[PDB]
Parts: sequence; structure tokens; C-alpha cells
Amino acid sequence: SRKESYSIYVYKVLKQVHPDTGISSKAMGIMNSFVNDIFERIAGEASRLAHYNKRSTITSREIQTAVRLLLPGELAKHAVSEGTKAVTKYTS
DNA sequence: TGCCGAGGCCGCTCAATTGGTCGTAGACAGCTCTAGCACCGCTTAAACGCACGTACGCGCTGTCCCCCGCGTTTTAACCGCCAAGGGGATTACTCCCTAGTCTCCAGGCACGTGTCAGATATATACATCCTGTGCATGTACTCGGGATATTG
Repeated sequence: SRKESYSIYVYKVLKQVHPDTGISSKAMGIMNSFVNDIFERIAGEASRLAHYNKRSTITSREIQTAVRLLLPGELAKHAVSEGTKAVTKYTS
């Protein structure tokens, strides 16, 4: 049966930024772990945020707050400026 | 005087880094998967978000009124130092034992499916438990006066 991983999107993104470069298989497992750790931290914090405010859904703002808590510094104001591109394009 | 003695500049030789070149071996990138099952598109009947006075709760506000802050300097030893001594942390070697490799070999069990049940969800009726409110005392508190402990 199928096992499923993020392994292709990290490779796709590598060819976005370093078109000559590659990854060893052992160094893929790192990205395939890291990328789902940050998934869980955002899901867990966004879940608590909905609960504290006694909502049921989790709209964009329930995540933009979870990113603006969880990320340390310039990464917060960058990631917030990056995600507000994506939904602004999607809703056209 | 003397002598020379003590004195100050320049090619071998060895010993790490540094960068170069050789060749070869899995492991990476990529193809074709093919394959399939998830994403999507397409409806539906759907829940839950949300833009919006008003009762009004409390966040913030204008006063006076005092300790703890604020300021000084003596001193007090705290903290720093240097120098010496002893060993115990260190170095370099030789013998030694096993860590590690590979290879064979089995069955333990983790893996997987095959069925379908006792499980828990959902509704309606409902009674009851639990909250919010209102309400006496009982204590834990702040003070004053004296006894015991301890610092210098």
C-alpha cells in the first residue's frame, strides 16, 4: 500500500532556488521531517486559538495568528507577507 | 697593548598543511511508469460565521498622604593578585582483545487480510444537580507589652 511523503515538493522547491543542485537521500529525510514538524506546530496552535475564542471553524485568521505567535522574528513578518499573496491570488 | 671571546648574519633537512590527480562504485536523477486512487468539478442541503444599538461594567481619571527611596562615608574584608610545590593528567609505546564483516540459516512476529458486533453516536423526554444569589461568625490579622535569644 502507498506510504505518501512531501519528498517531491521539497525537490521541486530546490530546483526553484538552486537549478544545478541536489539532495542526498539521507538529507531528504531531514526535510521530510522538518516540513511536517512545522505542519503540526501550526495545526496545534491554530486549534487552541479556535478553542480559546469558542469558534468551531479555522479560517485564514486562525492560522495567520498561529504563524505570528510561532515564528521568531523577521520570519514572522515575511511568512505573513507571503501567505497573504497566496490567498489573495486564490480568491481571484 | 695584545689576544680572543663573545658576537651577529645566511644555505641544509625534516615535518605538517594544501592542493592536485586517479580510478571506481555504488547511489542519484530520471524514465516510465499504469497504476490508482486521490483531486477535482458538480450539485445538494445543509452550520456557523458575521456586521450590527444598547445595557452598563469597569478602565481610566483628579485629588491628597506618606515610606522607601536617595544620598554619604567608614570600614571592612572580599576579592583580586603572584609564586611555589606536587602530583596527576599526559604522551608515547607494545601487547592485546574484540569490533566489525560476511555468510549461512530459521522462524518470530510484524505484517497483512477477512468478517462483521459491541461498541458509541444521536433523539426525545426530563428531573435533577448545579450555579448564582443572598447571608452569620469566626478567624486570622494587626497591635502593644514582656520574655528569651544572640550578637559583639
